[PDB]
Amino acid sequence: EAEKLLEEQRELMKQSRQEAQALIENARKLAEEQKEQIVASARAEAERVKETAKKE
Repeated sequence: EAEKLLEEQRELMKQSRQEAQALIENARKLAEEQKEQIVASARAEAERVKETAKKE
């Protein structure tokens, strides 16, 4: 029984490791998207400021 538990634990550990690598990869992707959005938002603000200055 102990030996079986060990095999399952090893398999479980492998699955967990795969998920973690996958989780990290997903986070990297999500983080890139947030940065892109913030950058886009910043660009928009700059554009608005420029337009405002011209109008003034």
